[PDB]
Amino acid sequence: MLADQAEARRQKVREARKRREERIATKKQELIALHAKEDEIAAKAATAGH
Amino acid sequence: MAIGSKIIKPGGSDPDDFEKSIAQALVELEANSDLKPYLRDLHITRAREIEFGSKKAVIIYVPIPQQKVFQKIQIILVRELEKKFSGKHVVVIAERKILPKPTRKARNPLKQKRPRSRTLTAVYDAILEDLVFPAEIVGKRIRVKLDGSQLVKVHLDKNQQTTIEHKVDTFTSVYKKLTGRDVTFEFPDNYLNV
Amino acid sequence: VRMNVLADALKCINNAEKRGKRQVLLRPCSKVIIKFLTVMMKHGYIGEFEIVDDHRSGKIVVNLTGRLNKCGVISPRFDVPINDIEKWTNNLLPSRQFGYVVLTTSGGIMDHEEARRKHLGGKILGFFF
Amino acid sequence: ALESTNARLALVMKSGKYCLGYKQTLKTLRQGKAKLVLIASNTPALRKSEIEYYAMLAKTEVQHYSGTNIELGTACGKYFRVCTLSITDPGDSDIIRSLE
Amino acid sequence: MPLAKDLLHPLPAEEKRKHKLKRLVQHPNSYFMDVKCPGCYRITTVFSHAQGVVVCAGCATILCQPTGGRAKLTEGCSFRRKPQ
Amino acid sequence: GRMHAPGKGISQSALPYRRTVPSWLKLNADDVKEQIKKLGKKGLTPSKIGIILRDSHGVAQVRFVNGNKILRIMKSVGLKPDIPEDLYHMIKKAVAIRKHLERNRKDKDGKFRLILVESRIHRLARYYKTKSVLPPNWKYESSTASALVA
Amino acid sequence: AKRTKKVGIVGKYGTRYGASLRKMVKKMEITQHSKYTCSFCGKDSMKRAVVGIWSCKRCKRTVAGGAWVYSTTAAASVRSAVRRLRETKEQ
Amino acid sequence: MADQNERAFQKQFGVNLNRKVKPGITKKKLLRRSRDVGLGFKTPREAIDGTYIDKKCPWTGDVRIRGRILTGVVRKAKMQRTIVIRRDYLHFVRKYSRFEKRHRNMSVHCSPVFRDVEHGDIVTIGECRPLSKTVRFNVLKVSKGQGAKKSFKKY
RNA sequence: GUAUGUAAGCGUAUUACCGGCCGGUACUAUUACUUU
Repeated sequence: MLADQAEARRQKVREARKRREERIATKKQELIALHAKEDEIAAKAATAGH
Repeated sequence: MAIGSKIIKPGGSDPDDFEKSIAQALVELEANSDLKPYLRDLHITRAREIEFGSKKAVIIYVPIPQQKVFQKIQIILVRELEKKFSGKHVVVIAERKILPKPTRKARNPLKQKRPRSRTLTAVYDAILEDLVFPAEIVGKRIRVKLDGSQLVKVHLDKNQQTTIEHKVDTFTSVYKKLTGRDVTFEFPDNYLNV
Repeated sequence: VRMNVLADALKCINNAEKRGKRQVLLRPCSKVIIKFLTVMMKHGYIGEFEIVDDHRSGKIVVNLTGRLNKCGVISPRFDVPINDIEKWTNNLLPSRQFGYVVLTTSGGIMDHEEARRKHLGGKILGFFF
Repeated sequence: ALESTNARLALVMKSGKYCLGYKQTLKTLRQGKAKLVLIASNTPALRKSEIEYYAMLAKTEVQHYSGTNIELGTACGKYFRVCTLSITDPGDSDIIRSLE
Repeated sequence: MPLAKDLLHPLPAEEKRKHKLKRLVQHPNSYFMDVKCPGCYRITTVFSHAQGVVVCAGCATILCQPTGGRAKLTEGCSFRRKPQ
Repeated sequence: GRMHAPGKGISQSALPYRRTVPSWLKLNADDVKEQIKKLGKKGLTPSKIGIILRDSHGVAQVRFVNGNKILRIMKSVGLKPDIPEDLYHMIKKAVAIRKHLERNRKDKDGKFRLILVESRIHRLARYYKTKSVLPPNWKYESSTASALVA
Repeated sequence: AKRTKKVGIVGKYGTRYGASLRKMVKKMEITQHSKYTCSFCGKDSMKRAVVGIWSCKRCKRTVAGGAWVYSTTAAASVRSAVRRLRETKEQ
Repeated sequence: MADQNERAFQKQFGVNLNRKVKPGITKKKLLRRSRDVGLGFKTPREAIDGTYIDKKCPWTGDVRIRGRILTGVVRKAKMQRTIVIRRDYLHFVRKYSRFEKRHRNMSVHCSPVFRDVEHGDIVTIGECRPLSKTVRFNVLKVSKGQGAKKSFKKY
């Protein structure tokens, strides 16, 4: 019982670590992708031309 | 989008002028877009200026997970800052807070009553470590004077010391006001393997 | 191994000055040694000391004027209840005028002269004349 | 000389897969699961030669043990007197193609 | 002299003569190299006191065989005595 | 020291001063971390990982590239062996030489040295019980030891 | 209990037949009744049936041996010696 | 423990719970008043919740724990409602100009309010009304009982 | 002109009130030692 309840907290805290890391990982991909997108779309087409 | 002020400058102080100006400088660098993705996460909590007897050194304060990322680029960031912000030697420390083994009236360290790390001198050694980025102090030899004064010889490597060797003199002041103990610089001039 | 590190360094200093040699390599240099050595500086007994940062335990190079007859280290660090300060100074110091007995006191590693001014006794580290 | 197999058998136990003992070893010999068959020096005369012949027809390689049953079994780390082994899938081994 | 210092600035030639542990700040004589076996474009940074019987990337060719001070780098191998 | 013998002879690791370097090293902390997992799954002990990776790669020091030493990395991913590797090896040698003595009894030098190999295990294990990395009242006995190695 | 430190098995003979004789008995009565490793089954199931005959309980391979000991000291030397002369005559 | 099942019915002097005639009820089911150990010494809350009779307990008993406050280490937890502590200290003998490390081993009453009392616990003991020959003390605080790692339960 | 030893500042344990820096209150790692 003690080991099962001490699994219950740390496994959900490991889920919580994954939740923090998912939010950080999505906002890493998302913030760079949209920000990069605003700068880039007209300029990338021009570079290919050159 | 418009990363100016009130974005990269806080978490410390919502003003001032020095902080805001160097914030504008960073944004200029970001425009180059190879620079952009790496640089943007790097937040400045505060900036202070001090003077070594003519010219002022701009010390930067770093939140510390940012520090590892800051370190890799660092020399390119510093060089570009030096030309834009000229006459300033730009130096990086990361803001570490200074904790006590029992100060006072039968009294406490508490908050988190202190692993090895959470104290004084780990910070101090990090202060030498961040100010000198590419050389690294091969020996550090600390003089005590006859008229009860303590003075540190800090011995710089020689490799890529070229960016910090003019800044040797200013490092003395950067140390003196913030950390304190008076520092002098020694090399070994040439790479003599044992 | 080296149970008291203090004595090993200060013996090295004695042996060095017995040649006349102005320099010594000290191993493996403690905080207690650093505080012992700063205490020396004040009275001019030794010239400048320098602690090199090996990532191991710190070595020291000593520069020596040669003003020092001999430096001894007290272990066990006998509890001085302020009025044994007088007894200990008489025995091992050559004169009542001169020569410092060194303590680990509450407020720091200090000489018995300094300890008397603060009125803080201690445990005895050492003797320097 | 030898050394040799005490080091080898520990690796097979850890990574791979085992069947010990006449009934399972014969089953693995029949089924073709048995890449290697190891026979004790002790095994009652009949069963040395059976297990060789199941192996000969199978074309599987027989390793003849330098030691006892207790020696076989201590090598596998099992407290039991092993008089035959089949090594059925050893995952780190150069041991698959070996003859003592 | 028997007053004969200057170990704070310890003279070049002597330090070289002594040993790897007998320096003021005891610094490794254990360097780095990059090894090129010419059938392979691949550089793997191997040590002269090797610590590995070093297989290159796929090819189990050899590279070096240890002898208890400096590992003998074997035959037709070229190396740069530098951290790349 | 050398507590078993009179031997003064110290030969130990000279660590290069530069705590962050090497600068030439293209490879990420993730890259080195990944290889530590793979080799550890292959059954390599942290010592064997630490030497192999230096030569094959460049991994100058595992500690310098990724802030965590091999054993720490392995533990976080759960590859940690039940008894720390240094005990495992000592325990392997004690079993091996005990098995030798059952075969070749009357090796008076071997039995004497058999005591030294058990004596060091008990002392080294005593420290680990203090760390609580070994469950308190963990004991080295010969019966169990034989099984333990294999 | 380690009931008797000194006598072990020779406590059957208790007080009778003088201590020095009883020490000799202790070694021999240990070696007999003892389970030996059968070379032909690898199991330690060999026990003394009668004076010179040791039967392995399992495989039923019954081996001729020394009266108190499976292998008498003479025998080991004997068997190695003949074996070595065998090698030189053949090639 | 035991359901206070001894040959006698265990009752505290002066508390009989009065069902019949006196103004009704707000829950708790118990007329148990409990202590403030007060040399700033905080009560364990099991005193207030304690079914346990213990007349030799300051929490459930008519006893003062009177006098000398000493801190020591439990050497033996073996006894039902008492423990042994060894205290080890330096006594400086001027003559030998060094000490002797010297011990006093003293039995001290553990009220069964105090739970997970195990050797080696640091325990604050007070001299008590002298309770049964070698037991001349009672525990005022178990300052350890402890497990600086164990307070928050390991996975 | 020094000297800084003494005093006050500034950098996660001198923080927070009430009454006019003071003095309480709220206060806080165990010891051995040592101080009064």
